[PDB]
Amino acid sequence: PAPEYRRVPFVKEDMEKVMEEVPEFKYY
Amino acid sequence: SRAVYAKLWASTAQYTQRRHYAWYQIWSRVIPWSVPWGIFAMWMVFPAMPVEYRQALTFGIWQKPNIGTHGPDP
Ligand SMILES: CCCCCCCCCCCCCCCCCC(=O)OC[C@H](COP(=O)([O-])OCC(O)COP(=O)([O-])OC[C@@H](COC(=O)CCCCCCCCCCCCCCCCC)OC(=O)CCCCCCCCCCCCCCCCC)OC(=O)CCCCCCCCCCCCCCCCC
Repeated sequence: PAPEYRRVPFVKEDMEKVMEEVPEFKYY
Repeated sequence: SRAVYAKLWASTAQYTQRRHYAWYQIWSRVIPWSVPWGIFAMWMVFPAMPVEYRQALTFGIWQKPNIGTHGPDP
């Protein structure tokens, strides 16, 4: 009795909009 | 993701500005050494200046030595 896997389809997204979701990070 | 990789690349874009901030930090620790070296310099050249100027930098405190010689002529 294997588990039921939900599907996650590939989607094409605008790069500039996905950058609004990246966590803040500072090196300097 | 390409978005993540872009933010990591850009993290070090302002190298030149951060070096300038380093300049400020170090020069703020070093610049006070100018006061000791400045006091000694004036201390050394004080006796080579005219009498009139020596009485000005001290607000009339300094005066000629009184050792008992070279007094007024009757
Ligand atoms: C718990 C322990 C306790 C223990 C017991 C207590 C211990 C303490 C007891 C101590 C007692 C005293 C002891 C004796 C000491 C004195 C005697 C002495 O030592 O004399 C020396 C002795 C003889 O002395 P002398 O030459 O006859 O003295 C003549 C005088 O100097 C005559 O000098 P002059 O007349 O030519 O010039 C004087 C003039 C000199 O004047 C000047 O030069 C400058 C004057 C103008 C200053 C303008 C300042 C403008 C800015 C003001 C800012 C104000 C701010 C106010 C803020 C207010 C805030 C509310 O000063 C004045 O006119 C008076 C000053 C009045 C004005 C007030 C302002 C003063 C300056 C302040 C500066 C800033 C301070 C604060 C800084 C930090 C904060 C910013 O010499 C010897 O014994 C020589 C022996 C041979 C030595 C050989 C050495 C080695 C040789 C070989 C070398 C090669 C090998 C290398 C070896 C290296 C070895 C290291």
